[PDB]
Amino acid sequence: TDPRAKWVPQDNDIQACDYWRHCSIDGNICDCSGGSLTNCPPGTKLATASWVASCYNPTDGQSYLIAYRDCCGYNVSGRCPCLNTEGELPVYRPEFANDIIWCFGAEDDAMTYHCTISPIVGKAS
Amino acid sequence: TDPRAKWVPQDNDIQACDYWRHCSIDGNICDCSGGSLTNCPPGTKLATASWVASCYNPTDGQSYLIAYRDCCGYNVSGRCPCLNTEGELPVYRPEFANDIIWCFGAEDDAMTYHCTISPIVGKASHHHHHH
Amino acid sequence: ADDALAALGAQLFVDPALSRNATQSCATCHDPARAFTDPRGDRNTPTLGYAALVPAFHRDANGKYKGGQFWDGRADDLKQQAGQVMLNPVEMAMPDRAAVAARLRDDPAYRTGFEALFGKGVLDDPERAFDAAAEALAAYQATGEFSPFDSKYDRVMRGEEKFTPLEEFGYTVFITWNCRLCHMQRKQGVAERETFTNFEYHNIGLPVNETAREASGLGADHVDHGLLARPGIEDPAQSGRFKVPSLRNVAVTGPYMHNGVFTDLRTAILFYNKYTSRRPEAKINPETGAPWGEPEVARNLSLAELQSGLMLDDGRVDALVAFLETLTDRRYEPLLE
Amino acid sequence: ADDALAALGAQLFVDPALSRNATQSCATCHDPARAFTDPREGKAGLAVSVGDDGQSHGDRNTPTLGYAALVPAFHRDANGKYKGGQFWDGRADDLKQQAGQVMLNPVEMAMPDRAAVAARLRDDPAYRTGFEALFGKGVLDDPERAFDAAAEALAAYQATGEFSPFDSKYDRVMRGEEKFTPLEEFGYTVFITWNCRLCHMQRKQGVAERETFTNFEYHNIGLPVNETAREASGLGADHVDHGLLARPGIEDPAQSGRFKVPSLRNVAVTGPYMHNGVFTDLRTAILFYNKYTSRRPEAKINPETGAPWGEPEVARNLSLAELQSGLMLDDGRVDALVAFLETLTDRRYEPLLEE
Amino acid sequence: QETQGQAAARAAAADLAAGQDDEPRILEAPAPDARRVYVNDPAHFAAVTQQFVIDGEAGRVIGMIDGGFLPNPVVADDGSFIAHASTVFSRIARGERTDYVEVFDPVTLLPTADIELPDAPRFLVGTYPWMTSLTPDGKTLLFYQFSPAPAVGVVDLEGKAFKRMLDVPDCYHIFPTAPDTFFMHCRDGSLAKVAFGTEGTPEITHTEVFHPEDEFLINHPAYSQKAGRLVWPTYTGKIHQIDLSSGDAKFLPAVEALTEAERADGWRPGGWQQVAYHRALDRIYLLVDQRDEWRHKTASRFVVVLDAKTGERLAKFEMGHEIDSINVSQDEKPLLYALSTGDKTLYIHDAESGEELRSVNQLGHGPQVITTADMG
Amino acid sequence: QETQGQAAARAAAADLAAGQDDEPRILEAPAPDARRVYVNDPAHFAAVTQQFVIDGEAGRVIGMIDGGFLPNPVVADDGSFIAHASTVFSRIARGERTDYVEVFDPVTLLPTADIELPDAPRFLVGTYPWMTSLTPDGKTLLFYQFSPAPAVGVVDLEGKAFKRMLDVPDCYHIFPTAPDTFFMHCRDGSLAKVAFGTEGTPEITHTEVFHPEDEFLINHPAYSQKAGRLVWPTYTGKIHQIDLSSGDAKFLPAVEALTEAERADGWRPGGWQQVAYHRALDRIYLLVDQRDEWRHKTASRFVVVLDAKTGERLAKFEMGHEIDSINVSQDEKPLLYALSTGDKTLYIHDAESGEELRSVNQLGHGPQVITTADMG
Ligand code: HEC
Ligand code: HEC
Ligand code: HEC
Ligand code: HEC
Ligand SMILES: [Ca+2]
Ligand SMILES: [Ca+2]
Ligand code: NA
Ligand code: NA
Ligand code: NA
Ligand code: NA
Repeated sequence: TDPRAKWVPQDNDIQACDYWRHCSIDGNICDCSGGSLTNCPPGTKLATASWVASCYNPTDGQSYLIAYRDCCGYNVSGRCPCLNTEGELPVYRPEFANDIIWCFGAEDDAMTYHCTISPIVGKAS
Repeated sequence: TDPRAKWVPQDNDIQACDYWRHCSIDGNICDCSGGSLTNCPPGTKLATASWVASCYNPTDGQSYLIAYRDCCGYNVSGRCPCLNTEGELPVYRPEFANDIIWCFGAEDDAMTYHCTISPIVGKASHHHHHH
Repeated sequence: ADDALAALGAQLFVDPALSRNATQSCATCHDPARAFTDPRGDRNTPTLGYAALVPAFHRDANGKYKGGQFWDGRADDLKQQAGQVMLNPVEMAMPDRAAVAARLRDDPAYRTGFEALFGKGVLDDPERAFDAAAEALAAYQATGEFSPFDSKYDRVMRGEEKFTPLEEFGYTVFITWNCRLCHMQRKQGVAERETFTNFEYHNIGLPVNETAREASGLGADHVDHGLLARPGIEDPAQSGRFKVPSLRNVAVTGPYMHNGVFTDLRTAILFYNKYTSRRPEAKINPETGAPWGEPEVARNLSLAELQSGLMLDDGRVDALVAFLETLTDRRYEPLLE
Repeated sequence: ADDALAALGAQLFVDPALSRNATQSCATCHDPARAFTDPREGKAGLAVSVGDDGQSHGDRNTPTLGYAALVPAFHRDANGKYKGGQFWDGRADDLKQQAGQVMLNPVEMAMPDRAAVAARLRDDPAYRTGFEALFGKGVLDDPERAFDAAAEALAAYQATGEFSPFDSKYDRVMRGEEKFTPLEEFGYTVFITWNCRLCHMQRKQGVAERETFTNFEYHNIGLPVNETAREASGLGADHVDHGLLARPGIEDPAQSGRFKVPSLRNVAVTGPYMHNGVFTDLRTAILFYNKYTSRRPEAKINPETGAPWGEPEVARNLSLAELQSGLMLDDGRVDALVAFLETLTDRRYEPLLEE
Repeated sequence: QETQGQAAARAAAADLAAGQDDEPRILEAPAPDARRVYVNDPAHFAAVTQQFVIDGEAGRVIGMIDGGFLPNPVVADDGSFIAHASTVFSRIARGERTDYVEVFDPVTLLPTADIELPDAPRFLVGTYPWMTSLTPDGKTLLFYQFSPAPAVGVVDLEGKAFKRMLDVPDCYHIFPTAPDTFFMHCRDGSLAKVAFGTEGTPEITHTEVFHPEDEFLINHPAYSQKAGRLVWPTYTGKIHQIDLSSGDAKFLPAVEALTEAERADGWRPGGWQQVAYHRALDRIYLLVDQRDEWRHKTASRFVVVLDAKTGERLAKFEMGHEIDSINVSQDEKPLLYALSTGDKTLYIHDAESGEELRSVNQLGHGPQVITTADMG
Repeated sequence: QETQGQAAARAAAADLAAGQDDEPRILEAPAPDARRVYVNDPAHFAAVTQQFVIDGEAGRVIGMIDGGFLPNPVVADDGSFIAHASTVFSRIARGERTDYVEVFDPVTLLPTADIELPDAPRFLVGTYPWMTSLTPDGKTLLFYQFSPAPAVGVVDLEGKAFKRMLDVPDCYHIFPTAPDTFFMHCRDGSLAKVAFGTEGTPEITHTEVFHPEDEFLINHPAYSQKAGRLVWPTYTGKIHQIDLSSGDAKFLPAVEALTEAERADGWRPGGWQQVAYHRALDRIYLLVDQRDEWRHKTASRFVVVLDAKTGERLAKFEMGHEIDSINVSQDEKPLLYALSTGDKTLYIHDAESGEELRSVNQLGHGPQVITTADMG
């Protein structure tokens, strides 16, 4: 609610902007347009590129690396928009930058942004 | 505000959806995207096609024919959206119907809807719709 | 002087003494019984009804010519037109102004009438006599009789009666389809004395009228360039353009267009479908069963207005005819079918 | 059983009696001083190894045995991807089957048959005692049982901690004992966000308990023939190494040219690289991947030769979806990845990094 | 009580705690069934638009389809495919226009056909379902053209090719009854039966005129192709029912959705898709409210339910929201779908009790059209 | 006091009573002047977007320009044209991609050039003004490419043709200083000066590293091409200033926009276009608020104004709305523009007093970028 307050993660609802894996999501949660937490919706193309954030999981007190991937080739879903920027750096440190449309590697050269998935790739360190 | 109440025209603000000449407008008022009450914005194309309504002017108590024209060739303006349907008939009476994109005759074959102007073209009314 | 000047013009108007060999008067080709057109040259004789409402010829601020008289606007106004038509070999054909003055001087009623309005000896001065006659003729055509605004349309707009459903549909078509871009006085607003023309000049791409052209003696190598023929107009964009006619009385003043090419009002309406319809039939003139014909002048066509994207189906053609018949002056309603 | 079996395997692993002319043990080609790989120069440099007969060269590069015990047994997953197994082409189901294959291969240890191996085991009193205590009296008189037991012992030895110690700087850093240098840390971040992670991480998502930087799948990354090794192996100019399709029982042409994704642990010390030893230098193996992403001319040139990388040996079935990532590694990110991969070196091999 | 987002959070936490791996991939939508519902967002005339595919039972978006300017959606009744006729331009809303039909697989949502329509022939209008229609066998899509005149285009979905334009009289909308026949509603008050060949002008036959010139038939009648039933309300909620099942039009007795007393008290239908029809129950649903006679496109807050055979009223539901469009699922125990353009939300009701069960929000900019398949 | 809508009603009514005629036509925008302001709406990554052209004095939309996916707007300082680099696809958001540059007449808004960029070379990113940039003479447009590697595309607007891609080091943003030279900011913390020709490896030189790896420079620095002044805030409101007007970078003293006490109490800049620079007053404006260190892209409610030469604070304005971006007009007594992405409203303030003067609402779906011309 207060947009400037420190972001407060939860592990109880993936469609909300404060779900702990969305700590550096920019765009829309794929689960709200027919994808899931870690899968793209039908008709879209899964990018191979990613950006990373270390996101704290209040369920287990561990910080995990979330390697976001975009689902691409469709106009933006318009459902569950979120923008968080925990640890997010400017564009010259692109591995942590989230205004970039990380659709590289998507099948069929898809490069429009539909939504983003939030899979874990490792423990932070 | 009651959307189902009889529409109450006014003659004091052309950007509002109850301005008297907008009695059968559907879309967006051109004056809010760089047009004026009876001119299209720069960059758009004025259609020659039109739809008509007999709109009562509360100021002078006369009913005027407003032959709406669309300004075409741009994505919808998004400013000052309005839909009124005074005397509006279904599509099989297209001279009175306002869901149709009346962009025919626009330069460069423009056919996308940007906004509508509300010029007067006569002082008359209709059998199906008179004050 | 107002009434008196017009009364002098009324006498001139029916007098064959204004024609080369005393064979015809203005009324010969502009019969008051037929809305001042010819009940019986390369261009069709237009009505005089409502001609007095046309502005003097001028170039407006956007570079469009408007107003004037004759199909090509070569006369600035009614007075200038009257002088031209008295001397034009294809109309009255008087050899010169002195000949006109001489005919006037021969008639004791004209001595009285012209001297009372223009001064003693006016008929001895050919320039003044001819100019006075033209002025009286113009004044006569500016009377209420020529522009009485008593058609059904007028009565309906005054709230005195109502259109029939078919006439109301035709009216609605007329004011929403391309006809109103040219056949209404104003762009928007309400005209005080509407005459169903914006007084502009447009090439609508009419074909030659073969038989009239044959009969004109102008030669088959003649091309009618419309407004470009006005002396002092040199702009090549005006070639082939003609003054938009008033549609008042149109139901009773056939045949139609500058060259009389269509006999029936319905044909004149259907011609506009050649620009919009994709049906094979839209290509055919129903009066001949053959293609309309290539434009006489294949440039400067008003394509922006004419290529409207919409075809008039037969029901809307019937509706426009019914609407156009409501523009007939009261005294001409007996002429309708 | 457990310790004792691995201990019997330890003895076998260094015993050249398991080669026909008794010139080589597993340790000859898999030298513990070199992360279990072959330091010997042959007719193709270090690309391929020389067998017991002193002449025969293999056509593939001898891989490390470190961490090979974490690989699953060969299987087809439900998506129709093959995974696991041993050898670059997965032709052994697991370590025990691999051990028997190499003992009998005439290009390597060249034992003529199982009876010959059992005969050598029978010549050694310590083997009589060690095998009999684990497998029963008379085991060494039954060539099938003797040979299977030996392979089992060798597999058990490779599954001990010595081979998979998890004591690299990477492991220390993940336990929070040390930190990466900024360059190593950048290398790590690149490795996990660029395409490397799609093949060289155990899991598709979540966290591995014992990561060995391979998903154990089979991919064709479009490598050329290493011509000096192919000449040394004598297989012929018309030979094609079909990778996984050469496994018996695999008949699917889509497997042609795919090889098992190698663990990158100890990669910095186990050059030359790839299944045929074709690149000497670690940086060159990393630069190879820019041939799928960079538009610069230099990206198609092998920096070791100054010539094009070469036509792939098998032009079909390339993993283009993964390889054609759209993004080229600049020299900074190549430096960073080298620094990071160097952190995967077991502690006991850190001194090899100097050279 | 547990929402889809909460259940998903729990499943993800359990997979993480269990060390379960899974491959990030493109999901398939669940197989099309009676309770799938499509919502089209014409986005108040925006140049690009969206369709939402929704599991009406769970109240979940299961996929989406992008479209161009005022596209017309169609859904095969048997579930085998969906399609739309759509329009794009080379520079967003300006430049060269391309109109085209896309057919989509209903589980992967991938286009399986993209069929260009020559000479930009679609009618661009606020979306009316029966301005583009499938034949009962699914092999043919018919779409309406207004300029230069009423016409109908024939698109062969089997051969994936535009075929030809059919000349018709001054008529509107397309109700297919056979592989080669459809009906349209004519300005003169008749329906036209249009029967078309490989070649030739079609054979066109008019019915008697069935309503007078001052009785106004809405732009959104309901039509059940499987029943041959055309349900056509007027501005006052009088309902024309035309039975097309024999192949020719039989006019059923007229029915009034509102009583005389209700009409004198100002009740009238109003909205966008004002009428739904359930084939198995032979039942009519109409969005109605108290309103001035020229507020016929405003939302309504009530639905009346009536027996199609007798006209008897069965129910009157207070919907609880400003509803613009309704439809129903065609299975037994149907759902009543109530879409609000203003709220951008589909409310999903029990059709028998009329109570709200669940809802799906954030359905684009101005969603207006609901389509279901009649799969039974 | 009387609104534009009211004044227009009063005028049309006067015209009607007087029988004044006028021709319906396409208007010209009024001549570009110092108080014209452009607002671009990236529309939260929608496939199509809009720019609004606003008379900042009247608070009136005077025109619009459509664009594709995340286009980069530019405005010539002298008022002679505007342009953008844009991207469209053959089926809304899928299919063949075309990137292109359009140049527009600033009064008719008609495109006077449309220049295809081969091989879809634009960097698709949330909109940063200095990712596409005009040279000072307005003859060349330079755009950034990220994939496969950082590179800069050179577009000849005079000849209306794409010229070439330049290879650059690992650097970002494009600040042109001459017809053939521009500066970038590199990952290593230096600026790179790139001097280029029609063919040939460009000459690239670096300044010293002017910031360490843990000081973060925002994606939206202000650059005055006419002053050669690059004003680059960090996440904490420390401001670097670099003078490029001699052709080589000279560094000016760094200043702090926030006091030590404010930073201890959690004040930090934040938003999108967080900084503006007025060239004639040599004044910097920065959007700030109390916020967590990682809420750097949230709106802010305050603007601090400081003397660029001394760092002295001149004002701190309470903007009274959630503001994401600011900019100023470059005339004498400037306007301070404050754009709210959430309200989709441009608020126009007196830059000296901070007073809100007027506002322009309904500016698309998520407007983010304000551009003005420096015509002085
Ligand atoms: C021999 C037949 C004939 C006679 C006699 C004749 N006219 Fe005409 N009238 C025409 C024709 C033909 C035109 C069109 C000629 C053209 O456009 O070049 C014309 C056009 C006019 C017009 C122009 C109207 C318009 O809308 O363009 C006026 C006014 C006019 N006549 C008045 C007169 C008067 C007054 C007289 C008597 C002095 C007269 N006419 C005698 C045949 C005649
Ligand atoms: C582009 C301007 C323009 C448009 C649009 C236009 N007209 Fe005309 N119309 C003219 C001109 C000019 C003439 C005279 C043409 C000529 O004779 O060369 C004319 C002649 C006529 C005539 C013959 C009048 C006579 O006295 O000979 C009729 C009838 C007519 N128009 C009806 C219509 C109707 C009905 C429509 C709408 C379908 C229409 N017009 C559209 C310009 C226009
Ligand atoms: C002459 C050199 C040589 C000797 C001796 C040798 N190896 Fe190997 N080793 C190889 C080569 C070459 C390969 C790769 C062959 C292939 O993939 O076809 C190999 C592969 C392996 C592999 C598969 C590892 C992987 O990642 O695929 C294992 C396990 C193995 N060796 C263990 C042994 C054991 C145990 C012995 C002693 C019984 C042994 N090796 C003796 C050269 C040798
Ligand atoms: C498509 C799956 C895939 C991707 C993506 C991939 N690799 Fe590999 N990698 C392999 C396979 C398979 C091999 C062995 C190839 C062969 O020898 O035939 C290999 C071999 C290597 C080797 C040689 C190891 C050895 O022991 O010889 C290095 C180093 C390596 N990869 C590093 C990387 C880096 C760094 C990246 C990211 C830039 C990367 N790889 C991307 C599959 C992949
Ligand atoms: Ca005539
Ligand atoms: Ca090796
Ligand atoms: Na003739
Ligand atoms: Na001339
Ligand atoms: Na070699
Ligand atoms: Na095989």
